[PDB]
Amino acid sequence: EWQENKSWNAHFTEHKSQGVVVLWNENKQQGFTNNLKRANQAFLPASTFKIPNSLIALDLGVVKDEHQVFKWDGQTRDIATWNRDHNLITAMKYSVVPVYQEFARQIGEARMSKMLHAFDYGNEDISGNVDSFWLDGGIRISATEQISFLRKLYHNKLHVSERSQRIVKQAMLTEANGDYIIRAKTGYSTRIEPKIGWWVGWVELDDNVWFFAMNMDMPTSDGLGLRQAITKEVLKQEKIIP
Amino acid sequence: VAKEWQENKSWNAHFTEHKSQGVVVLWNENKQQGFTNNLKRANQAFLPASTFKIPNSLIALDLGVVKDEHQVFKWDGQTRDIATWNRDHNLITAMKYSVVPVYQEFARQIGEARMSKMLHAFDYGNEDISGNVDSFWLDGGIRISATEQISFLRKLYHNKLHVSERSQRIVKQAMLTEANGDYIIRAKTGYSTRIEPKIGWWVGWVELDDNVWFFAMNMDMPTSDGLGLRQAITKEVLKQEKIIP
Ligand SMILES: *C(=O)[C@@H]([C@@H]1NC(C(=O)O)=C(S[C@H]2CN[C@@H](C(=O)N(C)C)C2)[C@@H]1C)[C@@H](C)O
Ligand SMILES: *C(=O)[C@@H]([C@@H]1NC(C(=O)O)=C(S[C@H]2CN[C@@H](C(=O)N(C)C)C2)[C@@H]1C)[C@@H](C)O
Ligand SMILES: [Ca+2]
Ligand SMILES: [Ca+2]
Ligand SMILES: [Ca+2]
Ligand SMILES: [Cl-]
Ligand SMILES: [Cl-]
Ligand SMILES: [Cl-]
Ligand SMILES: [Cl-]
Ligand SMILES: [Cl-]
Repeated sequence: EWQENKSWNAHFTEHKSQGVVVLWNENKQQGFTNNLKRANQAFLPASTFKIPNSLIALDLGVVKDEHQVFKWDGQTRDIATWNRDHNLITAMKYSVVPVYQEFARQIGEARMSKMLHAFDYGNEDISGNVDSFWLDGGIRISATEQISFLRKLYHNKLHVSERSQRIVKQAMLTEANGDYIIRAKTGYSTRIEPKIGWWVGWVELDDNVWFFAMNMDMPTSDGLGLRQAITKEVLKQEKIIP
Repeated sequence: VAKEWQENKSWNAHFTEHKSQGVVVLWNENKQQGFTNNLKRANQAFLPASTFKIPNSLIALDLGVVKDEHQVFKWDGQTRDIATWNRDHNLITAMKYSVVPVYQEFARQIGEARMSKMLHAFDYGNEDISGNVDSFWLDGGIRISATEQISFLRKLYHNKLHVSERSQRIVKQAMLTEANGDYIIRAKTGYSTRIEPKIGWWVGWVELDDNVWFFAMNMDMPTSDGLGLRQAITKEVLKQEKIIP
């Protein structure tokens, strides 16, 4: 059950942009989107892959808890917030790729593939380097498939411990106030065309949950704030947030 | 309190500017250092009122009275003054709207013996639950000070309480109050009205990237028109110490 609400295209038009927003009303089990075809087009997950990567790392004990310190590897990189020690909370918040590349090496090719199949995550293909396949390898996932994966995480239904799922959902916390809670992860995929930006997660209300997954063309980094802004425009229009 | 508490008396200016009287207690986790405007009141024990929802939720989860934070507790049909209470709730919304009737049923199901044993295990306040099993934190014998709230919250933060790690994680999720790009606040307000002196509480912590600041405040609350000062005075103090922008 998926309704094409093409009136949302205006929110992309207004901003000089092309993309898709997908919403899922958990209570009514109804889905909405501006573009059914792009909603099912698969892209590299890029930094949104930190969600399954964190889950696998916790379930295998590569990460013991959300306070364990991961030492900076001593390589100065362009994003300054990466050149410091991190735990799981701050590595997610600052999208610290080197920490997650190390997770993937310690998970290893065999267990990564097995768990992604267990997760039904995208096309379950990890072809490429073990520490970069979600950046420039074979894995692809659509907006609707992100939703399906996130729904399982929300319900503690993934095939990892309940504890690992609770810790990752804590690490995904982005915004909270008296009206809603957002747990989400951004992404920006540049190594292979098309360059796109991601925002995936959900909005917790008192009596319902709205899952969302959006991607949009992102020729330059100047447009990155449109990921959250366009999603919220749709969320507001649909009365989900004030 | 291994390190001696530090008294910052300039914080009283934030009480007197509102013609109010109270205490703010802060604990810098990295430095293991406590601060307060009034050491005597910091150690004065009061009824916890709604802040007791934190230990109550922990015990109910550990004993299986609450299966998880999605289990629905049906409205019992009685219409009460606070409109948000007249509806079904789960643990998240019962904490958010401080739905007393839900927590009175938690306490009844826990029962006197297990409730006493658990609060002695937590070393919660004066550990005294004399009174009605479903009202002793409103009008019975239990008392806790602001510094004792800090000690209890610090154990909860570190998962050191004598309940399952899972119960502690769930309650910390339910305490979520505020989150933005700078900080996260997990906290619980309280308003004690059945027994004098009427007082307001705000207890919790601020999570930063690299540190956690625990806080506990209470203040005299002769009328409900001062209730916003629980959060506002605490945030003034947090800002003066450059903890939040
Ligand atoms: C993840 O796709 C990439 C990583 N994450 C990311 C983003 O999701 O936008 C960036 S942008 C950079 C500027 N602020 C930081 C951030 O976490 N946000 C914008 C939310 C990081 C960066 C390219 C990774 C594959 O490089
Ligand atoms: C718990 O102390 C009482 C409950 N909690 C509470 C409060 O701490 O504020 C109130 S005040 C009432 C008006 N606004 C709502 C609120 O909870 N907040 C502003 C946070 C509810 C209420 C008296 C319980 C013992 O009655
Ligand atoms: Ca599959
Ligand atoms: Ca003030
Ligand atoms: Ca003094
Ligand atoms: Cl990544
Ligand atoms: Cl399912
Ligand atoms: Cl568990
Ligand atoms: Cl949380
Ligand atoms: Cl209560």
